[PDB]
Amino acid sequence: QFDFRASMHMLTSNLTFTVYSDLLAFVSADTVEPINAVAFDNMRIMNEL
Amino acid sequence: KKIQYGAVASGEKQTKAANSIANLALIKTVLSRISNKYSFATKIIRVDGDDNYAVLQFNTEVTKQMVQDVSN
Repeated sequence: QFDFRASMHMLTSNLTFTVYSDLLAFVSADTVEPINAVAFDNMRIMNEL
Repeated sequence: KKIQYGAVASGEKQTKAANSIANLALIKTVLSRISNKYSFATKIIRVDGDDNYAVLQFNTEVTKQMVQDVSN
């Protein structure tokens, strides 16, 4: 039987989101000058003349 | 008819090596006025008479808005 007073339900959610997908489209990276580029140690790669 | 014409035409001797100087001095002045709106690093400029190209390398990725507003 369809009871109207016992079948009402209060559905709760949020008001406002803003959903993003591509997160690395916000950063803006850049390389240092390639003659001064350091390896895992302190010294630079391709240093010997 | 005798028409005044103070400009540069072909058929001279220097017109293959002095037209290539006037391009590399004109496209160097335009790429210095466009760098007030963007930040790049000019990789190559190559001139052949009056047809040339220049490869600009940007910081962030190139989008559809940075192509329409560099051309303008």
